Amino acid sequence: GSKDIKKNKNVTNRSLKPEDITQIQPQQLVLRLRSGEPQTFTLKFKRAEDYPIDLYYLMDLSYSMKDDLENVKSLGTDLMNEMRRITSDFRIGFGSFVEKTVMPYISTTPAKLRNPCTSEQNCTSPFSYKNVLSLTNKGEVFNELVGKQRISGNLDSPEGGFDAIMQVAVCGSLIGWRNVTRLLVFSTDAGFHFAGDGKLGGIVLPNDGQCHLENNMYTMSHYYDYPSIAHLVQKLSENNIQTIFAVTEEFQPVYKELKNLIPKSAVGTLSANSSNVIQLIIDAYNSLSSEVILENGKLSEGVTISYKSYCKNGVNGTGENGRKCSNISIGDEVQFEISITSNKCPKKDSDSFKIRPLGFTEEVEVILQYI
Amino acid sequence: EVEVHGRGDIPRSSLELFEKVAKELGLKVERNHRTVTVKGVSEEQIRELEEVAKKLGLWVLVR
Amino acid sequence: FNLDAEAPAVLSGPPGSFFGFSVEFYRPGTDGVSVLVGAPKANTSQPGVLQGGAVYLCPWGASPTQCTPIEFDSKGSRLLESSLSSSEGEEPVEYKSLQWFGATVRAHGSSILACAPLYSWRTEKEPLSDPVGTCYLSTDNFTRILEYAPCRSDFSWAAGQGYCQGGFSAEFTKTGRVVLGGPGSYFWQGQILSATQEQIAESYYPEYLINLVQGQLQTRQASSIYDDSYLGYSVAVGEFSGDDTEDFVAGVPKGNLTYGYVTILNGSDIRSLYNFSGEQMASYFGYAVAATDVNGDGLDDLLVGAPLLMDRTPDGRPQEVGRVYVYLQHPAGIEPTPTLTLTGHDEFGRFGSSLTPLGDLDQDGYNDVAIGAPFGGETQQGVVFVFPGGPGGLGSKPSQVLQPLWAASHTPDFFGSALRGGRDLDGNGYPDLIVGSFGVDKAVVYRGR
Ligand SMILES: *[C@@H]1O[C@H](CO)[C@@H](O[C@@H]2O[C@H](CO)[C@@H](O[C@@H]3O[C@H](CO)[C@@H](O[C@@H]4O[C@H](CO)[C@@H](O)[C@H](O)[C@H]4NC(C)=O)[C@H](O[C@H]4O[C@H](CO)[C@@H](O)[C@H](O)[C@@H]4O)[C@@H]3O)[C@H](O)[C@H]2NC(C)=O)[C@H](O)[C@H]1NC(C)=O
Ligand SMILES: *[C@@H]1O[C@H](CO)[C@@H](O[C@@H]2O[C@H](CO)[C@@H](O)[C@H](O)[C@H]2NC(C)=O)[C@H](O)[C@H]1NC(C)=O
Ligand SMILES: *[C@@H]1O[C@H](CO)[C@@H](O[C@@H]2O[C@H](CO)[C@@H](O)[C@H](O)[C@H]2NC(C)=O)[C@H](O)[C@H]1NC(C)=O
Ligand SMILES: *[C@@H]1O[C@H](CO)[C@@H](O[C@@H]2O[C@H](CO)[C@@H](O)[C@H](O)[C@H]2NC(C)=O)[C@H](O)[C@H]1NC(C)=O
Ligand SMILES: *[C@@H]1O[C@H](CO[C@@H]2O[C@@H](C)[C@@H](O)[C@@H](O)[C@@H]2O)[C@@H](O)[C@H](O)[C@H]1NC(C)=O
Ligand SMILES: *[C@@H]1O[C@H](CO)[C@@H](O)[C@H](O)[C@H]1NC(C)=O
Ligand SMILES: *[C@@H]1O[C@H](CO)[C@@H](O)[C@H](O)[C@H]1NC(C)=O
Ligand SMILES: *[C@@H]1O[C@H](CO)[C@@H](O)[C@H](O)[C@H]1NC(C)=O
Ligand SMILES: *[C@@H]1O[C@H](CO)[C@@H](O)[C@H](O)[C@H]1NC(C)=O
Ligand SMILES: *[C@@H]1O[C@H](CO)[C@@H](O)[C@H](O)[C@H]1NC(C)=O
Ligand SMILES: [Ca+2]
Ligand SMILES: [Ca+2]
Ligand SMILES: [Ca+2]
Ligand SMILES: [Mn+2]
Repeated sequence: GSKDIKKNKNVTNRSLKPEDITQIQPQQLVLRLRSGEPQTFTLKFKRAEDYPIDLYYLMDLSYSMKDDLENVKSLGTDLMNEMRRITSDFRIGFGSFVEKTVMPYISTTPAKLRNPCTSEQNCTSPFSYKNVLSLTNKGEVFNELVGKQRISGNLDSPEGGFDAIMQVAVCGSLIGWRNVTRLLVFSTDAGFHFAGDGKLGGIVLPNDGQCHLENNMYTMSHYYDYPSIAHLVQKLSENNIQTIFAVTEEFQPVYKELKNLIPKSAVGTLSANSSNVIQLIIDAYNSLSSEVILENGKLSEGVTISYKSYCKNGVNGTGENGRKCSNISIGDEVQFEISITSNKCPKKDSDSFKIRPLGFTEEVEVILQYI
Repeated sequence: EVEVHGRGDIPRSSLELFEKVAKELGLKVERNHRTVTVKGVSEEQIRELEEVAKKLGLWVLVR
Repeated sequence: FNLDAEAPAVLSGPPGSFFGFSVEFYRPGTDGVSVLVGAPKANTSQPGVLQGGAVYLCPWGASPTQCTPIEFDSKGSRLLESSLSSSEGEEPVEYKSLQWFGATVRAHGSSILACAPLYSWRTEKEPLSDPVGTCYLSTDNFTRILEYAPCRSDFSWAAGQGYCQGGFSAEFTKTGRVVLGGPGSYFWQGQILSATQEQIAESYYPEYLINLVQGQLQTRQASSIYDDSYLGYSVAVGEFSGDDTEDFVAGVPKGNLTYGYVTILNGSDIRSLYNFSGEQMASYFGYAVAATDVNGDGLDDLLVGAPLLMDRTPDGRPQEVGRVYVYLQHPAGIEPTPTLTLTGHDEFGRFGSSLTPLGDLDQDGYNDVAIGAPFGGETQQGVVFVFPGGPGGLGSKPSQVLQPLWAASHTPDFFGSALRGGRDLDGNGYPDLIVGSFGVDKAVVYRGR
């Protein structure tokens, strides 16, 4: 076979616009496979100096987390002040979730339907998911809105926040997502509801993964079942959303395993009444942005791919880790060795697939030409 | 005696306050995972503990 | 292969009634053989009840196969005596509307058992909405209909059996004993709960809403660390201890920090005998369970299903394909690790959602098994697989695949969500199979050849 690089726009050098910043050296190339003989090429990755950020804070407002909501009224400005050191562009948003509004999960008596908690506490009626504030670059509005939020109450310890994650990920323009680093913070202190638990409430339709927000409120919470982790992983990967789990110490292992399952996400240890959320977020972002994961899209049948990693400090990994290069710092070049194998001659004369680092819109186009 | 549960969707903070009030009340507290049971509680003690648990939103019992 | 997929019989119920959510055989191998179909959301002619649920009787043999509803109960929600005595007038104790009655239909001989998992009833002491389980037990061809609501007891709240939701899964042992599973008992810890028909009938006394059955067997409450385990999500019966009494098999999908496990409870007691932990977290290990002899050794073998298990294709992209685990029994005892695993081949197919023994469908001396994929197929309509038995257990390749004949629609068909088999309708010695398609309110019957 052979190969030829078409565009190969030079990656941005050491110190503009999120779309004008390049982080993959080769862009488009053609591989002329020769059946058994495979073809290989190399692509350079270089972390950008400063890249915009979009953070969406999704918090649990059950009766538990009552104290946490009292120590978040200053997060809007504090996080922005502590984040300017990292990027010159930043936007923040807020959102809350409690539970599906059906019988087995929430008491249906009117007295408990208006005030789910005890008479001493003045709670609000339960809701599935509310988009308090779309992404914005002003922290004063964040503080003002989050200050007046009211806690809610429920019945069962686990909370139905997975559907909230789905609505956040798929709604797009309503949430104001941009084509920059998308961060999602998921704050809770209890387990989670996934597909199959809606059968106890008479809900059997699987989640369809669509934006069902009317007046910043998630309707249809009674119609569709909770989303399975596979669906959440698929949608998060498709939307390039990186998740941070800020959960208490009691439920640490569950979310550790969850983050093991989900790609490009981190788990923190929220403490006290959300005292150290800012440092947790910064640490999680630093940990996430210092790794690169390469993935391909729907490789054609009869074609198999292989990844090789040329990391920093002389460590050269292979195997399934060939697509993973950890410990990359700011402006630290990294190279990958990619080889494509084609063990047949598919009728498709030329089928192309894209290799894309997780969490970035930058793509390298690979065009195959069998024979 | 009194055995509050607080095992539903109840804040963790409002579960060691009951333990603190019981211990500072001179009684004996048998701590457990999201469950507290006391011993040597008198009628006035049991009534006060039940009232406090009800105000806190816990699920008070008696043994 | 064997099942006459060329032209099966189709039974259709009222639109939007979830007809076919549960299926069962009635009086097989005898005159009056019929098929029972549940319609959890079917409008009934009860006083002041909306979508109270129903169970249909479909006689077999008649060319039209007309289905008619059984009148298990025609009394609207009861009223609190104090309400009409005091200045209240009307204040129903029970909430029978939208009770999802008929979501579980099981029969054994002349007895039938229809349960309403979402039955809720205001407590007579203080206002509440506890959704306990209530079941009806027809006896002697509808001669005497009893009511079994064991979780409707003194302990009335989520902290007790108030949210038991009993009848979520039911079963009949070979001796007629009734087995129930309440997923929502003791803060969703779960609870297995059984009693023989003689005990139920002897203690029946409908005046008191809170009725206690003598000699009843039930699992005790456990520490708080076991909350939200959902024990009893699905139940099955088989001989696993060497005794003469069938032993209980129960699913705990969300136990062990959401990994899930299955437990086998001894007969004549309720003690636990074996545990079978799950493989992957959130793989909903315990959606369905079954116990049948799949290697002709004379000893029952356990089967489990994890519809949500996530597997990654060789390319690398993860995909949601269900899984089924098979444990073979030996004279010494069952092993803790699976002897074989079956995996789906379609994304979001929920493979292993439902399982059911088919008996010696091929008459080759080895029992067969049917596994359903509600959202499988090439158009997400649902598929059912048949896996032959053999000396080494289940075969890794399905012998037959069943799909709906009607064209796809905008709503999911849920074909294969509910399955039943192991009994002969036409009486020709070849077992049969009933498949639920409640997405379109239809049930199909398949017969050997
Ligand atoms: C299969 O897998 C399941 C799920 O993991 C296992 O189920 C668990 O098994 C444990 C085995 O010990 C059980 O622990 C025991 O639970 C009983 C019943 O709760 C305790 O005895 C009673 O506990 C209640 C709890 O409030 C008390 O109120 C009673 O006073 C206790 N006594 C009586 C007579 O009822 C047991 O107490 C022992 O352990 C404690 C631990 O600190 C110790 O302090 C005691 O001195 C005593 O030695 C014990 O805790 C789990 O309860 C049980 N969980 C569930 C949900 O069923 C199952 O065993 C596995 N089986 C197999 C074969 O693998
Ligand atoms: C978390 O919240 C608690 C309670 O608000 C704080 O402790 C004090 O508790 C008293 C009542 O018991 C309140 O009146 C005070 O306002 C609380 N202090 C503050 C600063 O709000 C506790 O300090 C907070 N932080 C923790 C526990 O780390
Ligand atoms: C059972 O009947 C009720 C009412 O007859 C149906 O609920 C709706 O009721 C309104 C009037 O209150 C009608 O205008 C609607 O047409 C009814 N819905 C439908 C779908 O017809 C309820 O839907 C019926 N249930 C079933 C399963 O058909
Ligand atoms: C299942 O429970 C039965 C009921 O107790 C067990 O049978 C008992 O076995 C002990 C063992 O010596 C005898 O002392 C009892 O008299 C038996 N009782 C009955 C009613 O049979 C049986 O052993 C248990 N199964 C297993 C595997 O242990
Ligand atoms: C069993 O019952 C079938 C249906 O009739 C049922 O029983 C009668 C007494 C009424 O209660 C009716 O509402 C029920 O649906 C009969 O068709 C069948 O013949 C009966 N079996 C025998 C052996 O008689
Ligand atoms: C709870 O607080 C809100 C906020 O003003 C108030 O409108 C409401 O009346 C309070 N609840 C009750 C029961 O008064
Ligand atoms: C972001 O990139 C996608 C990639 O196709 C493109 O469709 C979209 O217009 C870009 N802009 C925004 C705001 O999403
Ligand atoms: C890793 O690759 C670099 C670049 O090709 C090379 O200089 C170095 O010797 C290699 N080391 C190992 C351990 O593979
Ligand atoms: C990352 O690299 C630095 C130096 O380049 C080294 O000190 C550190 O131990 C590395 N961390 C890991 C996890 O390899
Ligand atoms: C819970 O699951 C883990 C992982 O599958 C397993 O190692 C552990 O043994 C399970 N729990 C028990 C009590 O076996
Ligand atoms: Ca066997
Ligand atoms: Ca066979
Ligand atoms: Ca037949
Ligand atoms: Mn909570």
